[PDB]
Amino acid sequence: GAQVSSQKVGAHENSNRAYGGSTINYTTINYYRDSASNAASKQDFSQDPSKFTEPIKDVLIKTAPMLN
Amino acid sequence: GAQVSSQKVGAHENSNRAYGGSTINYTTINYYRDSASNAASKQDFSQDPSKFTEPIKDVLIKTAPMLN
Amino acid sequence: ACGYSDRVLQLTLGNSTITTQEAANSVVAYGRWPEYLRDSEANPVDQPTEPDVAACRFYTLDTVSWTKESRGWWWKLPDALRDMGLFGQNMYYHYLGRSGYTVHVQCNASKFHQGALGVFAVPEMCLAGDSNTTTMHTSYQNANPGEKGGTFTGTFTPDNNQTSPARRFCPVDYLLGNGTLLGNAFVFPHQIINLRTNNCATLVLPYVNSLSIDSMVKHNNWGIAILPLAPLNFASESSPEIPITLTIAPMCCEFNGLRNITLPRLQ
Amino acid sequence: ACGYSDRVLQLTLGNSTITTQEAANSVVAYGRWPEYLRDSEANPVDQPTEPDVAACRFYTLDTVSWTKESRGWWWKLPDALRDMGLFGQNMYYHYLGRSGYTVHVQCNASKFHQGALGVFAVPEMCLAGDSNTTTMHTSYQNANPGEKGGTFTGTFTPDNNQTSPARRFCPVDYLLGNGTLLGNAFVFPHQIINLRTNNCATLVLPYVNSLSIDSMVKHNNWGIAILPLAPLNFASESSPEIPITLTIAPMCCEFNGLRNITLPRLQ
Amino acid sequence: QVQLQESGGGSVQAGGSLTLSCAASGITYCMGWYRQVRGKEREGVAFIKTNDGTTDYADSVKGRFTISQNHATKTVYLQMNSLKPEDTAAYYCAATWRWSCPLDPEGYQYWGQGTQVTVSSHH
Amino acid sequence: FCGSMMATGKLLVSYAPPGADPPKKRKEAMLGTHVIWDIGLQSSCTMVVPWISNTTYRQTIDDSFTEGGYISVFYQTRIVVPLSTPREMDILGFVSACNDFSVRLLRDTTHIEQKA
Amino acid sequence: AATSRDALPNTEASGPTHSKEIPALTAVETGATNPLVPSDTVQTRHVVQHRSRSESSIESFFARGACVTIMTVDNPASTTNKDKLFAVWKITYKDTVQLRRKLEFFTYSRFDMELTFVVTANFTETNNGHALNQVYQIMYVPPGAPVPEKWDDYTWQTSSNPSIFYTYGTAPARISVPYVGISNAYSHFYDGFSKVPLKDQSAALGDSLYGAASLNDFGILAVRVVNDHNPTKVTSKIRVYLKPKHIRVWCPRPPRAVAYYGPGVDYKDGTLTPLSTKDLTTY
Amino acid sequence: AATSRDALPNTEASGPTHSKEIPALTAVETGA
Ligand SMILES: CCCCCCCCCCCCCCCC(=O)O
Repeated sequence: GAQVSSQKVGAHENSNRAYGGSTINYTTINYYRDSASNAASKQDFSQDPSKFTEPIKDVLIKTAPMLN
Repeated sequence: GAQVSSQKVGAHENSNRAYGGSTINYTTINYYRDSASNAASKQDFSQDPSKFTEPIKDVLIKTAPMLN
Repeated sequence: ACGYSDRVLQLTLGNSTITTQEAANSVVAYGRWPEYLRDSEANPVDQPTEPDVAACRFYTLDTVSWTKESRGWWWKLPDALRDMGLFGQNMYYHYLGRSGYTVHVQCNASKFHQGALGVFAVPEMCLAGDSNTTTMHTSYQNANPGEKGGTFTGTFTPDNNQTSPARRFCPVDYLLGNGTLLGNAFVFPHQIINLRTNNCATLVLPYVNSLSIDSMVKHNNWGIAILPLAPLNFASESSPEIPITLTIAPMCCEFNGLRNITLPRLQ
Repeated sequence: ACGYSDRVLQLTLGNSTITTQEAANSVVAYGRWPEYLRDSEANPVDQPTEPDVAACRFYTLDTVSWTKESRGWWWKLPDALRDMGLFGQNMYYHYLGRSGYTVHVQCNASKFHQGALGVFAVPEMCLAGDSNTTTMHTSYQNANPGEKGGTFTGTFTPDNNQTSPARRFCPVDYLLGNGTLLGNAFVFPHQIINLRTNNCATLVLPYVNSLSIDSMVKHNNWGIAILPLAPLNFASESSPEIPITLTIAPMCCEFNGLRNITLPRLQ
Repeated sequence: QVQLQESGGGSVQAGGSLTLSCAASGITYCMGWYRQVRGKEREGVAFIKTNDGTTDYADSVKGRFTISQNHATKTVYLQMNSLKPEDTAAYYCAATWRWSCPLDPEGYQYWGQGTQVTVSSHH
Repeated sequence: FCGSMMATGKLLVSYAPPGADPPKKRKEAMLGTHVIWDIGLQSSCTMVVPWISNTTYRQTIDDSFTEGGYISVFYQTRIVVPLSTPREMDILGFVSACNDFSVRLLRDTTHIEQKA
Repeated sequence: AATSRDALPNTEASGPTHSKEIPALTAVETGATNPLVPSDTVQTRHVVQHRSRSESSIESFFARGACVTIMTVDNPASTTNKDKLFAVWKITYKDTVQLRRKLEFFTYSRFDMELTFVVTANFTETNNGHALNQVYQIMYVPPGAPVPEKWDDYTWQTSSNPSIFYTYGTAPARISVPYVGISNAYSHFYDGFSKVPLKDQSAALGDSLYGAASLNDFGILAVRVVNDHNPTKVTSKIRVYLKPKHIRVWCPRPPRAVAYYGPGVDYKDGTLTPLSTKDLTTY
Repeated sequence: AATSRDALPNTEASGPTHSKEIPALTAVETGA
């Protein structure tokens, strides 16, 4: 039960007949029973900075007057 | 003839695009001929403490009088 | 259209109501709004008393004065409201409790006054001690000043009496009292009462901790620190003065573990 | 079948539980059981705080002694429980409040003891004054003895000090303290702890008054009067003694009108 | 494997107050539970937990002494006030991680060298 | 309850959460989680201390942050006996856990030691 | 839907303007940070952006292993007056600075700890003495468990204590430990007291240290040299490298400005000057 | 069917009571 995932290719080797071009994937197999023991996936999300940027109750429209 | 089993995820990595989210499984392959040599599965059962708690012949109903 | 302005607002909880005509809207901390503990995230087993209105009402703590030579102010929750009606009572009567708030810092002046007050809300506002001889030794009596609150200072003063120390916080304003830069404090939910604009502040802070429900007397959740960003200057007067008032109201409060009354040594 | 006996009972409210093996079942007064005020019969307008568990729990008031020469005892509600945890607090914190109860008078002896105690529940138990000089003049301090309770007497004693009277109730047992015949008191919800039979008493009394919701500090709803029907005799001992304990628990309690704390002159 | 040192100890008069310092090696509080056991021979005075609070004092001295923790310097003190001739004893400091045993002198593993304090009967 | 058949009584075994005065009077223990117990044909009773704690698990040691509380038994009336009966008797206690009791992080105990 | 390795918002072409729209105008009194992108204050060309925030993801930021502690031990001669020094250390990140400061940007967290042990050794006496490859034991004593008293007592028998036998000169020792927190998240800061001073008690009995708790108590590590006494004293250092993996955090705080002093939030005097001199009207 | 890593019995909401049921009463003489 392997885990094959994709890589974000950086320096593409003058190849598309193996490397660079065609999507490069990597395999990952868990060897231990504990989740702790697992490797760090790194395929983490990203969110909107709004729970910091706009902590406001009403909705902000960046073109209208802030205080009305 | 591998043995792929599930793990009880603890700290879920900000992922569900690989880790944390989607069920994390591990592979297990036996390398020796003897059962002794096998790893400890840990996926053990659990039973009702009744063969200790209620070693009584008659049936106990927790709302009625014990001695009738 | 019908006059719905961001400065004109009305808050109401229980039997108390706050109105304001010069606001900068309101800040819902971290995007969360108060709610009761979810059966999912629940911890203890007993039945939870939800006082609601009885505890969920605006309480005006004592009022302080803001002059030129003021360095700052600091309040703790649920500390400050340990002497407030029912919320105060039920608190002492339990071992575990979670509570949200709605800090409504009021502070008005005139069109002729100027300056700014930074009303910050630091979750787990841990302030520093006063001596370089014994760290983490500030006593409880000074840690929970209550509704009178604690005050910031503009210079660090070490306590040299090892016979019987002071055991209090000596927070230097430019370091928020915790040794970081005040200019970065604009990461915690906050509002700036810049005289010209608005005349109040509003920050609804939900229950944050690492625990689902925790002890109130022992642990303080949110810290209210008000420090002057811009100095108070008026006309050509050497000693201007306007008062500052805060009225924090608990929200979505509940309590678990009814025991005998707690009587803490406060002095 | 599975042992469901009328003497074996378990009461539970909040974080308190009473168990008994010698009961005479329980008495649901006038056939009514506690409930909260119905929107139909509602009076005030504000939001009602229903403390529930916080206030709805068994409180053991102080214990008294029952010997041969005992004439009787009397308790008022919500008086007695004016010093009981949260129920006590919330009470002082309001102007209006309704509350039910569950008086669990306990009193055990042995197979070798004999006698009977009449535990009566008089709705609006109005007792008489001590002087033939000034009627209706009993002061509040004696009217609300609290958890220590008041005691009956076997002979009327008029107060002759007009300089500074006693201003207390002088209730003569055979007259229930109100001038009627005790033998007729068996009209109010009641139970008789006749030693041989049971060893406790139980009377759930619902909220009765002429009003839907009324002031607690000012007005007392139910009166608990315990007088000896049959004298306590033991073996061939001249001075037998067994203790009497009561644990009344509020039910379906609510409060309206949150104000500042009431501090009544009790002495 | 901590190493204790008894410093800040000496002669004084009766009625006064003196402070005692107890710096330690390491990785100090890591062996945990610092103490103050006086007596010419062996007898406790103050006990303290490296974590939490967590004070306690010998009934014989209760309400006149205080043991404090300076985790930064790695020094444990002892403020002795209202001294009286019976306070002239051989002061030491101790430790054992075992989160308990504060009522047994031989339960310890670590000991320092000591410092003689004298409450001189001047008055 | 381990006293004669002709002996009776009622007791108040109690449990109060920690972080306050340890109760030394019935009146205070009475203000907490308790189970009023009657002595009779059913000789034994059971008070259930439900889990009411700040953390999700408490330290198995003497620590304050994760302190447990106070369990106390008090007379609700008293013990009543007739003539020709022993005025003193004994009561045994039995502690156990409820189905939701769990543990974690295995370690070595201190209740035994091999010296030399 | 948005992951770490995704391309940031593409800049859109914007031209001249004269409208009733006011991007540039805000009022930080609202607490809200005005969201202004390039195509607002200036005319920008269309840019197919390629930069991703991959390396700035929570996991990535703490993706390095830090040095938490240095534990000293030795193996002195059988004839020495002193006892064979074995190390005991209270498990915490705080002892150093770096790893701590990084963990300070947040109020709370959950992370499976991964440990590394790069041990080193050396002789000490001016003797051409010999020492065979030494064996090392790393023993995890949880809170309130038998902490060793000698280098050779029943404790190390560890029938239940997870230990690590490291053979000097091999690929460094490593173990992984999940979220052992007593809470839901480990509190890097804690406003409070483990005890509450009471009134019918004494100031001594209800005194507690501010800022601490059981939260940050997990146990201690005990390290020794399993080999017996050898004719030549050989000292040894145990470096522990901790790396948080699979991490989450809650509620930001500003980083530690001034130099550290103790495990508390406290600060010493003379170190209260974080900045330097620089003119207001000079670049 | 029940394994090691399974969640323990869920606590159910319970309210006021006055019945002929006696949970609190036992008699350890039964061994049970
Ligand atoms: C074989 C070695 C086993 C090690 C066992 C793990 C010890 C736990 C250490 C956890 C350190 C995390 C610090 C967080 C403290 C906090 O912020 O509350």
